[PDB]
Amino acid sequence: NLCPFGEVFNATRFASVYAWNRKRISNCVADYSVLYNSASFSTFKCYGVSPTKLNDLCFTNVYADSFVIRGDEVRQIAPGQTGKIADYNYKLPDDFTGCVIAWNSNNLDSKVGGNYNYLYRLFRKSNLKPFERDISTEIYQAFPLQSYGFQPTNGVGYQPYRVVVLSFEATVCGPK
Amino acid sequence: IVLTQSPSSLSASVQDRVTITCRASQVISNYLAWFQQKPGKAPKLLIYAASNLQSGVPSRFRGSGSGTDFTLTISSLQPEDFATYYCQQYNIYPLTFGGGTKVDIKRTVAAPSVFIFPPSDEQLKSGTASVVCLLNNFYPREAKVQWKVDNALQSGNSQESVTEQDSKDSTYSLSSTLTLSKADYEKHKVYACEVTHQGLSSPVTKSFNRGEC
Amino acid sequence: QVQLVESGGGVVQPGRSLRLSCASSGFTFSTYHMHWVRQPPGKGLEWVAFISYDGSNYYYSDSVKGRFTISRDNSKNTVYLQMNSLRAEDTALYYCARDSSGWHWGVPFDYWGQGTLVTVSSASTKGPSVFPLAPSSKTAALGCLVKDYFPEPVTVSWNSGALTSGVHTFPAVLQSSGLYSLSSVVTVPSSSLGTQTYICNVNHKPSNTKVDKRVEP
Ligand SMILES: *[C@@H]1O[C@H](CO)[C@@H](O)[C@H](O)[C@H]1NC(C)=O
Repeated sequence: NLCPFGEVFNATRFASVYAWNRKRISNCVADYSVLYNSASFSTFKCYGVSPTKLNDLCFTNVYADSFVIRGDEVRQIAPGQTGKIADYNYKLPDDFTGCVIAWNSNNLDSKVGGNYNYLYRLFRKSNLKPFERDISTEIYQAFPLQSYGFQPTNGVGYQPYRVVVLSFEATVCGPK
Repeated sequence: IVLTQSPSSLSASVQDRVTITCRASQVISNYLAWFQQKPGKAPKLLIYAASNLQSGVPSRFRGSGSGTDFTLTISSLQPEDFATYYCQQYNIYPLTFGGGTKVDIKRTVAAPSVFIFPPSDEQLKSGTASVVCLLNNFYPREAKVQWKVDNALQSGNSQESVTEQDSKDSTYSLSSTLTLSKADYEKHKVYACEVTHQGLSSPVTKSFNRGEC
Repeated sequence: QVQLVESGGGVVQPGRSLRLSCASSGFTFSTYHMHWVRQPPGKGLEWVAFISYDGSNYYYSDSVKGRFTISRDNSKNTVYLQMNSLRAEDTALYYCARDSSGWHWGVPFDYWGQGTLVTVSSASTKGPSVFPLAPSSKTAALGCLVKDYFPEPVTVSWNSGALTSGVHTFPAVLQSSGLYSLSSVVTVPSSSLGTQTYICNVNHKPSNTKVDKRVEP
């Protein structure tokens, strides 16, 4: 049976980065070549795996996380990196294995008056563990979610980017 | 975002390498596109994301650049490549186009032949006077036409138009039209247009006395 | 196959309103953003407006914001441009173009319709006056001045199409009256000015006018 990657990459809606969407990808055949055959990604960085040779591998499970961040914040979506999103919204493990994939989505995720639907966590008692997810709405002590307010006129690093993270972990294989 | 596209025009020959520059007034990452347009036809996408060739576009079209400064290169110009090219930044609203680059055919320098036409009696009976100065079959396109009425240089009362490059001898032709009321035309005697063109060693004057025949 | 067809253009007085349509076929219209860009006569490309695939996101150029409104009907595969408070500077061929930029697979402005011409003008339809540019008293040149007509275009031939070589019919110029004027010229051998008669034939379809003017020494 076939892996439903189309629902991940072509999904109308993406979640805020604090409520980052995870879907388990298991017991199926996937063709990632359809991804490489795309020259429109702004970031396609694999850790521990070469992208062009990835059909040739098999794995136990595949998990695909997805969310929307600012363009200059895609930097924190990397092994062991830190900052405001990698500390409080979405952290990768220092031993991450897989690929981070992002593209500009200004035409989908900005509004004229500012889009306040996309949210991020500003500050929490501690940094998150790898793959930890925090949807708490507890007021922080010196409401912890603020709005990106994506506008179409925003400069490059201010604009919204959609990110899909492929964590590689048998049940899922390539061409069969 | 202002796009400064250079040069605004150029002459080239088949098999030449053509380079067109686009500089943005602020950084736009790689979100630049290049278009080609032929007369009477709609624009056609050549390159998006600064360097990705659109499917069906020949490989001699290359785009480069990120940030502020971008380049379109045609590595070996072909006869179907003579046209106008535009750059565009498509991600930062309001959307913006460069000023265009018209690529015409190089040929050898040719001076214009110059002709002046007084107004017809038929037009004068109607109440207007159009004086025409014709520059015929010259190259390159740059030319200057100045009107002098009784030796006074005229401003603001004339209009020019130019043909497209001739398909057989690759020249241009130009008309400059001085338009006056009948009353004003009768105020003066001598009508002259002076033509300056790099194919002419000195400017050429054609003139006539009003009412001469 | 992929098609974009604009419609609605015409001649309208300044201050009036006009609605343009762009009908798509041959692709999934519902997931493509749509843009209008215009091209004034003899000038370059100018972006006008954008509407996202849903119709939820949308933007305008500074030159039309507040006067134009963009909308779409995905059930009918069409995008619209409502143009209010028109002005002479809005005269342009108005193109429609699709855009899938923002999807991971997306390409910006990859297909354009052929455009619909919008002319904002106070002038009324009027056929041309035609005057001779007589060949000079002393290769000769002659021609016809084709003055004060509206709207574009006019057609000019010489001796009912028998004379083609050495003819130049110039682009019309728009005069401050709002009418157009152009010349058509021919170069010919001087020796032929007695033997050979020369007549320019001017056709102006919008006013159903045709004029023949013989051009004499
Ligand atoms: C999303 O849709 C496009 C166009 O149909 C397709 O090329 C792409 O492969 C789709 N995404 C995935 C990952 O299936």
